[PDB]
Amino acid sequence: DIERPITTGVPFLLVAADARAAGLGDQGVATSSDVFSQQWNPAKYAFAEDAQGLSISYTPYLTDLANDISLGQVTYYNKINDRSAFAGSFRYFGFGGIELRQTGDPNEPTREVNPNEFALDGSYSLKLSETFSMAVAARYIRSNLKVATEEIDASAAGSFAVDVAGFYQSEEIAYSDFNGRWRAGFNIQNLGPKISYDHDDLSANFLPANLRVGGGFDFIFDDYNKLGVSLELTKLLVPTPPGPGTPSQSQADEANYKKYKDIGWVSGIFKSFGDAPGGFSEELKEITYSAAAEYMYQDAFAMRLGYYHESPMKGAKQFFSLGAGFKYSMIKVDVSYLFSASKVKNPLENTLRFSLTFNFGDKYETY
Amino acid sequence: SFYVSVKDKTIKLNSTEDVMREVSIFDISGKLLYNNKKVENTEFQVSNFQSGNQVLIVKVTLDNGNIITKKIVFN
Amino acid sequence: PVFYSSKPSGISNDDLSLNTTRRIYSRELYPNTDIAQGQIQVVNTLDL
Amino acid sequence: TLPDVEDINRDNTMSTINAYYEYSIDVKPGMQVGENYITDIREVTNVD
Amino acid sequence: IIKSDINIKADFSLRNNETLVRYLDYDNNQLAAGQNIWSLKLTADYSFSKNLTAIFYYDHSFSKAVISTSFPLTNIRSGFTLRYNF
Amino acid sequence: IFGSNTIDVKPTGSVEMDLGVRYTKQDNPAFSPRNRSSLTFDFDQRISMSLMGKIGTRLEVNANYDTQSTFAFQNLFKLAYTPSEDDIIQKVEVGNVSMPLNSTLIRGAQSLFGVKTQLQFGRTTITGVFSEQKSQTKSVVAENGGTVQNFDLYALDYDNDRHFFLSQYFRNKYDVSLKNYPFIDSRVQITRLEVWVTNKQNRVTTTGGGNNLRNIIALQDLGEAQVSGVPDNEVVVISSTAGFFNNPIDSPTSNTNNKYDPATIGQAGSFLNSNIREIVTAKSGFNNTNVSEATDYSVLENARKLTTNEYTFNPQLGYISLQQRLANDEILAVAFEYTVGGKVYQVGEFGSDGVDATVVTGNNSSNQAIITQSLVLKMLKSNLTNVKNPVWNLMMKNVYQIPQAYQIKQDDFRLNILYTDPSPINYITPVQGSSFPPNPAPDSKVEQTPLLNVFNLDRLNYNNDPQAGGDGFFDYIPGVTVDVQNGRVIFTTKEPFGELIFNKLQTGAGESYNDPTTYNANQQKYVFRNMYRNTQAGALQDSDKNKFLLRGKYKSSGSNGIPIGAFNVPQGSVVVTAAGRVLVEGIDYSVDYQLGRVQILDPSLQASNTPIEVSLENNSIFGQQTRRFMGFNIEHKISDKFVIGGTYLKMTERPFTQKSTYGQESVNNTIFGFNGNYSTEVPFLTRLANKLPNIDTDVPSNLSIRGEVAFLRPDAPKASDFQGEATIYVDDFEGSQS
Amino acid sequence: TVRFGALDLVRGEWRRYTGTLDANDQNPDDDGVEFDVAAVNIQENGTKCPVNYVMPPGVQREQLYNNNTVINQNEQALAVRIGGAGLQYQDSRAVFKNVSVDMRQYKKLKMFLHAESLPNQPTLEDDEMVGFIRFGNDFTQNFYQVEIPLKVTKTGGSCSISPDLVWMDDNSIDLALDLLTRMKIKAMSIDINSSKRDVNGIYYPDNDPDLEGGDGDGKLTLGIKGNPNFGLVRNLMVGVKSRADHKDIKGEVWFNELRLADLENKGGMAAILNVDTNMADFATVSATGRKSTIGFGSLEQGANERDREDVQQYNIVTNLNLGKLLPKKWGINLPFNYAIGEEVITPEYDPFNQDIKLDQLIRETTDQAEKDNIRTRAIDYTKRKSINFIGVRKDRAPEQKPHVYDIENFTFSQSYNQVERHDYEVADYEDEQSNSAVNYAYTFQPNFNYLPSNISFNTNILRQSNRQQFREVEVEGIGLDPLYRRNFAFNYQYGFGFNLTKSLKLNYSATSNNIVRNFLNDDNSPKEDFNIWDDYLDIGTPNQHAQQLVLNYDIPINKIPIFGFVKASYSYTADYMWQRSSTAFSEYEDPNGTVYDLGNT
Ligand SMILES: CCCCCCCCCCC(CCCCCCCCCC)(CO[C@H]1O[C@@H](CO)[C@H](O[C@@H]2O[C@@H](CO)[C@H](O)[C@@H](O)[C@@H]2O)[C@@H](O)[C@@H]1O)CO[C@H]1O[C@@H](CO)[C@H](O[C@@H]2O[C@@H](CO)[C@H](O)[C@@H](O)[C@@H]2O)[C@@H](O)[C@H]1O
Repeated sequence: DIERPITTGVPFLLVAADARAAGLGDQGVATSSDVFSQQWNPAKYAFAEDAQGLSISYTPYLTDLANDISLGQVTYYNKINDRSAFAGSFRYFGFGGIELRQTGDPNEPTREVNPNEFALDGSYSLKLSETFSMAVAARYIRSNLKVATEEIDASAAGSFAVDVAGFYQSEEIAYSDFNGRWRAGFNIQNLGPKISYDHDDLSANFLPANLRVGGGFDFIFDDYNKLGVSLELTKLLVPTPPGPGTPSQSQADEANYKKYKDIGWVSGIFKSFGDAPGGFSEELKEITYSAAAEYMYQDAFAMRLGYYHESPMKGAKQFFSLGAGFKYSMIKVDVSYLFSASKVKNPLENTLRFSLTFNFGDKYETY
Repeated sequence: SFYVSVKDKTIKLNSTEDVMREVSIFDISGKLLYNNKKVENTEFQVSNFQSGNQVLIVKVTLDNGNIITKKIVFN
Repeated sequence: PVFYSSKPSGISNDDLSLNTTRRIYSRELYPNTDIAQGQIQVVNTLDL
Repeated sequence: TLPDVEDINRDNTMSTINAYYEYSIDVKPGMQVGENYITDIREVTNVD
Repeated sequence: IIKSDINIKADFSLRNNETLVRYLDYDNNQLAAGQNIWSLKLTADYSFSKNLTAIFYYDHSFSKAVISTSFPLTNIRSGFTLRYNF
Repeated sequence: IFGSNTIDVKPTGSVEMDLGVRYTKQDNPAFSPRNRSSLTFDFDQRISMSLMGKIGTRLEVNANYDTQSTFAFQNLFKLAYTPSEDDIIQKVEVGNVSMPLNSTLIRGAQSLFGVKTQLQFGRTTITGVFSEQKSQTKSVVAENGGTVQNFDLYALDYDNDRHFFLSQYFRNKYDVSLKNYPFIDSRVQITRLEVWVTNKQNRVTTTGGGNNLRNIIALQDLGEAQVSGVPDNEVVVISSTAGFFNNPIDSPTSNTNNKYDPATIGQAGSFLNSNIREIVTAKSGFNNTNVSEATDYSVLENARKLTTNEYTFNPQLGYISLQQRLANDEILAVAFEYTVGGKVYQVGEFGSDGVDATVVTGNNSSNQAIITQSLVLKMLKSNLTNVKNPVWNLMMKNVYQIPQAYQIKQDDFRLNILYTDPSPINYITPVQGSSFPPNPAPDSKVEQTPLLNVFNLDRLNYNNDPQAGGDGFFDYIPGVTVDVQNGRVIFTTKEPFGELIFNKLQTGAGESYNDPTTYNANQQKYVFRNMYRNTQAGALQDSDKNKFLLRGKYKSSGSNGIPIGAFNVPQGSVVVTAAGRVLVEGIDYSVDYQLGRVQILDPSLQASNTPIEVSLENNSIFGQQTRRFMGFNIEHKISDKFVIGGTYLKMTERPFTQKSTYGQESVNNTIFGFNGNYSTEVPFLTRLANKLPNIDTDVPSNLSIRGEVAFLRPDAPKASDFQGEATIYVDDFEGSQS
Repeated sequence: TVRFGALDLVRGEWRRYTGTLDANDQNPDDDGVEFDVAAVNIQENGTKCPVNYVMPPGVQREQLYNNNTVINQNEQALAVRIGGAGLQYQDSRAVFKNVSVDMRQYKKLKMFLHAESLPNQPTLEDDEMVGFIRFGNDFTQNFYQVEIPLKVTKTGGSCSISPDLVWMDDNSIDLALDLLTRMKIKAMSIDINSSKRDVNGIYYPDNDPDLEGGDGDGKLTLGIKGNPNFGLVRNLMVGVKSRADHKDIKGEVWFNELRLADLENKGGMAAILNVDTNMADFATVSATGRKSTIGFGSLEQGANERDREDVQQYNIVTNLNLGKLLPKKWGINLPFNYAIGEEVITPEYDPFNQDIKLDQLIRETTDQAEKDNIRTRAIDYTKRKSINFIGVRKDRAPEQKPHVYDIENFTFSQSYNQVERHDYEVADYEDEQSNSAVNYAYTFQPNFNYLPSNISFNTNILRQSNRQQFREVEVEGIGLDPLYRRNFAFNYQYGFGFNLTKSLKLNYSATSNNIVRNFLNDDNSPKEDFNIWDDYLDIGTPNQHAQQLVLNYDIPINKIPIFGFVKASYSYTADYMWQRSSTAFSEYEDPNGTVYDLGNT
């Protein structure tokens, strides 16, 4: 099972917040540009066909057990030129309003709490060459899951992070049986200071710094039927905490945890590439990969299939994903479903994601 | 009609008029922390349960078969 | 928690390092107990 | 905000019976597991 | 370029409650329960389009403590709700 | 790939987004100053989308997304790809799909989410499905309408801390008064009862029967006189009874029976002084010496009076039934009044005839004196439990709560008593080397006697008239043996599994029910004295006596139609079986799907008493394991009247963890089978029908033959296996030590 | 300063067994033995000084997702500490749990065990303390006994000891329940007074000189006392026992992962045959035959829910429209329904002993009469017969004037049901029900009026007969005396509505319930040879009689031209009921011998 998992703060940032990418095995770093291209690769907002767009996404949790426990995302982008784009997003995980009814009197005034976690980020993407673009994103993260009691401090914990991303999209290149198009991208995410959940520097958690690299290829048939195959690789940029021992019995473990927790996040990024007694073969074990296929009909209907595979030693979150998309006039509707193939229960099992995006403004020609 | 109250690590269920048949208390992970198939009361107190993990989901099966869901904070 | 997070006037870091006043974290008492991120990580000790 | 009352179980009445069981624990520097109801001892070496 | 009527609906409520137990033979008027809660719900509507509607809301409730077992509570909920019809 | 190029999937509904802030400030001074206020961002989505349309006249979309729906199944999404008839692929479905099967041994599934494909090779139809099952199969049994609910209660599982005799007089009169039930050998008529309990709610309200709070002192021995067959130490706790009683031996319970009479407090020779009326001086209020604060009496300072909806009482047999049981240190005290013909007896002190709550002397607060006086009541439950005191025996142990039963009726209730050692046997056998008492009375027969007769629950026929050996059925007496409104069964003796069976097994006068060392080795095996002389937890230590089983059933109908215990049942998932044959959904019965009501339409089955089994899919489930449903069905067609099938199904549950605890197991079952269907038309049968005297019909005669064989290959999933073997944990010991 | 990182009251699901286990001592509350039951945690006892707590080899902590984070669950073992004066030679201390466990579908019962010495106490030696499982329906009369001498983990040096040395495979209980079955079958031949039995009555096959092979397990000592049943375990007990003769021993013993293994996953089969035919809208026949074997079941059914019995069932339902055999010029509706079916169920396990398969017990009996009794008492047989004449009426020809004396205003219904059963609990069961109903209704079509607006009347004869003969499970020689329940009733109710005036309206209704007691002797003894058709058209004594009268009046005061503004409306409803009292009241006999009629209500 899971051995020596990587411990990071605010793990809700790694959850796929849109149905389109979730239907593609939780990957978007090298897919076609879309309104949700902020969590995955802000650099391809400069390749958007529409001038601006606004999207709303809903990812419910524990659907059979309760309602209003969900991860919500609102994204807005607006590419002012054919080379630059401005984008902002708001991911929000909350349990909904919870009534703190202490006594049993029906009419007693009750305090309502809404434990929640949200991230507000804005990105600027600039198209350097006709096929390459880069982006920089600044994110504010706030964690407010704790509820105030006589002993518990419920002060929200906050942190800031920056993202550096790049997107490559080649021109339509003709082949023997079709005319394809190549895509690639990278996204270094959540680069920022440690988040102190208990407002103490001695107890700080690494931000979920993450590196996504990926490539995509589009099969174009009859200029109206498109099949897109994308592969994504993901690696956390957080050092792995020690397990058995690597210097009494508990003294060695305590010293190892002391050394692991006394690492800066900038230094932790480089310690991620290593910090293990194994070689390259055993450090490739920490690499998460995801494969996806997407068939497009008239650019208004999409069928999405994807496979996501984490290492069984780290998280062990592996599943198959199915997705569908419909565009009426300017409304695109995306739904996705997850089939888990892992020993550990996936909290998003038996859950249908919903995404709704509005496209308006001018149209930009694709190169 | 249905009220759930937590005073000191104790959960009190108050379902006026209607009789509760079963109560299942879940931590917010899908994990069942407490289940009682034999409540049969209009008021029930979960005194043999204590977790301290803040947010809990109380699902109550009524005698009619209706299922009432309430989210609580385990003070 | 005000003594540990927003230190009041007249309280120093030395006052918070005694084994009678320092904040006790759950990992010290329960190194093998996993706690969800964003949840309670400190042990609220009853002090006599 | 509650008034101080000589009624702790909040049944409006003040009990005056002293029928109870007694248990005691020694507090001394050299306590070890196996005596004085001690079942486990955890040593912390270098605390931040 | 966009013309719309603004609908304002303001709902204020002030509720007072007191439970007193009175002794007949001596001055022992005991305050057993009470509530002093006032609330204000203000909403403003604006139709940016036939499909798109924006509503501003502001809910402010303050409950005073009548007896010490209750704590004074302030609840303020304000923001914008955007509704799009299909 | 699609018929045309049109795409007309038009969204319907609305989307709402809440963007705002939430501010909260509760002024609890115990809270940290860091917790003085909460300022959180508020976000909310209220999607109520609907999606309908087509893509190229071949793909159909039917989706509905609502964030405020039920658990998971109201968010439907159906993709249906229907190509032309000449293609091998006939129909592909993705999303909410169903796998209906025309089979009795192998049932299909209606609530599935996955991929369903249908193939046609000339005349052979192949239907394959891979999906996740969102529903759970539920089966109910109905006879004469209402659903049948079965119960099993062991002797130890009585309704504890709820039912109390009002006095030792009623307790000791109970057995003899019910000897010739339904006739009650007692003229006791309880006219008035006031019940007081420890007040922990502490709420003043004018609608809950007013604000009647009083200081209370509850005396264990109040109103008690001697009992002929019972020693005085088993009736009263007073250390010395010398000069205590002042009425004849078998006098009915009344205030004037002893020197604790509230009416004679401190007159000339009472055992109580005026100090008894004050909480502070309660101890000094006793004239007798050895008095303890929780044995002889108990005090409450703001005791709350129960309203009439919080309890019921039996006016004739002198006991009470609380709505809420007192399983904790609560004090129970009562005042009651009853008539025996023209005579009126009172045992407690009512608010109407008791001392005033408050007496004030003086003119102002500087010199005023406040005297708060207590009502003297009869203690039915003490603050501190002591099973050696008679107040413990006031608690009835002979009342059994039928689970889930609220409106039980005669002809809708069955009860039998079994001895399970280990199999259920409805008679008692003597211990080897011994015999039951010779030549017993007909009412004390034990040898070869059904246990209902042994425990005095079957002496009447259907019309409640006495019958020599009974009618084999539980005597349903609304006033004696059952509590119809609450669905409780009450034995006609106070200790049916104790003193009653001891008496029926007694062989000589040298054996005493209160002396276990004198038992005759049949009483050693069968008499469960500890369930009456000890608490239930304490009686758990006597592990070999909890072998008598109360077993039966009752019918819960309520309204017309069979209640199947599920709402919004998926269409086509209901199967009804009468006597091994499957009924027809249009002829024999009708289904109200939204309310979960099954109505039997066949007139012969309604007036039959035959047990009707109803199976259905329940999609109102939560906290269940992920259920994978997959399989294929073959539908070969030799001729227009002969069809063969080849169904094969597999279902696997995904455990939450690798440790499957007992009861919460996971299955990996595989089922497969074959079916045949031959349906011909026989003109000969119609021709023979026309040969009958007055038949002139022309409708055809049809013969239908259906055969099916099924094989089940069950297993457990590899996930919940320990060292390569299917494993169920009786106790992994993780759930102990809360 | 004392700082409590934790401070709890801890309640355990396992209860210390108080009272005696060995008959040689008979003094539990003495001898100063400190018996402690607790739990040892990976989360709290990873640094325990005698031995660090570690998971048994192969055991892993459960893993769950709390909020996008992996949470390792706690792993716990039940710890038993024996201290103070120490255990005597044959003394034992145990904890128990009340459960409901069926382990017939599994082949192995397993548990991990650990033993260690107490610090500052004499060292516990190997095979001196014996861990034991005792389970059954109790701990004194009906239980299996599984014992294992315990090897002691060597302490003294480092507190961190390898899991293979904390949880020795030599100390693990690995029990095959087939060995328990063999032990029980062998103990069937050991009487309770045998010298082969222990002082506690436990039969130990390993201690039997005349038996070769012992209990079939060289690692475990197996015992049995009184026919327990692992098909329904109501009592689970683990504990420690001593074998050190001249020594008082102290130590700590851990129990972990008590589990069932090796699921018996052999399946089953079922077959269904359906024959449906119709005879030109006159007769329809539906026949069904069902055969299922042991191990069959539904897809969703678990190990303990699948079929544990062979089932053979047939059912034939026949419907005839006998009214069509008559000329259609007068319309007779005469539907005839005939249903017959029987079901035979043979259980996998013999109902006696509940945990030995029926065929195995039959084979290992060596007594022909006992073989026949065992074979016959296990059969669950049900036979059902249903004859129905519901809805008999004469239809109206398409043009006649309705008349009050018409036979078209009548409806007749007759239902007969019979159930014959015999199974492990009843040697002979017969349930007979007969229902005859006649309905009449006529609506009249158009000083004060006296012609009724409508007339209603119906009569019901209901006769339920029940015979119950509980079987003797030991021998099929005589059996219990049969019990008879009879519910012969005669019901009739009538009602007529009136339109006495244009405003005044009168409705009357009366119902009567009669009971027929022809089946009772002079005393309160039912007659043995009483047929359900004996005196069918017999009206019995009245049991319940009720009357209802409804009056509606509009108060025609508007006729006079001075009170025409009044709109009065008067309604009067009256109810009466007479209820026969029980014979216990109407013939009550006081102890002095006088018989009193306490009357009705
Ligand atoms: C940070 C994001 C803030 C939120 C942005 C909202 C933008 C609202 C503009 C409405 C809109 C976008 C669709 C949005 C709907 C999604 C709502 C989802 C709610 C989820 C709960 C609908 O327009 C479409 O929808 C139809 C609705 O029926 C319209 O019909 C008609 O609609 C009405 C005539 O407009 C009729 O009155 C109605 O009779 C008809 O029916 C059609 O005209 C059209 O198809 C059209 O956008 C256009 O309007 C202008 C006006 O200023 C906007 O100017 C921009 O403002 C800044 C950008 O805000 C930019 O910086 C700035 O450069 C630029 O000047 C542009 O946007 C422009 O392109």
